[PDB]
Amino acid sequence: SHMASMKKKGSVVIVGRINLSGDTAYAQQTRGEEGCQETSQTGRDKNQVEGEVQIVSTATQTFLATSINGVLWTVYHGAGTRTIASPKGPVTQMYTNVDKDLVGWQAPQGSRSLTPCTCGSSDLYLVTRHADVIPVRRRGDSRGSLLSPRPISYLKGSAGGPLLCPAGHAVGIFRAAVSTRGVAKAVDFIPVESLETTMR
Ligand SMILES: [Zn+2]
Repeated sequence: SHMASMKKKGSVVIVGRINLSGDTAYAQQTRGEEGCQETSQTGRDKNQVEGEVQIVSTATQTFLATSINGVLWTVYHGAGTRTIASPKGPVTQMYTNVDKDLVGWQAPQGSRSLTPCTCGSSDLYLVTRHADVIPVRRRGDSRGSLLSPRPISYLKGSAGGPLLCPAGHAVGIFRAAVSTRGVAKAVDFIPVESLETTMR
């Protein structure tokens, strides 16, 4: 029948991480293609999570997700209303705000959260899905300009990753880049204060 053939969106699946806990930033893959697809449909992810920044996938996109204050956050435009796969099965979103382009799930067992920035610094660092650390000058609440031009393609799939202050604390969640002729000049991000307001 038409109803009995209706498919369900899978879960978001954690497929790697950006390791920032050492002296070197680098990407790690923890699941390959077949395993990602299976885990998406069951919603059951056996892998132990570690770290603050996850690399996540849906069937159509790969992007990032960042743990701050006990919630793993990402962009709505990547995750939609999807559950995330976990050891206990699919986990429903704790927070969803399309107007902020923000979703959040309870942070997975084994993950750690970044500490929100208290130092007020306007010199930020964007962490990409390829573990590139890109200096960004903050221009106000939710914006920053790149210190050096990069092609907009270098930032593809980094939505949901962190903007960190010089100390490595969280200032915000990367959402979108502004470009001209394919060259990224500025970023838009969801500030940590806005996450906290969502939580309150
Ligand atoms: Zn700071």
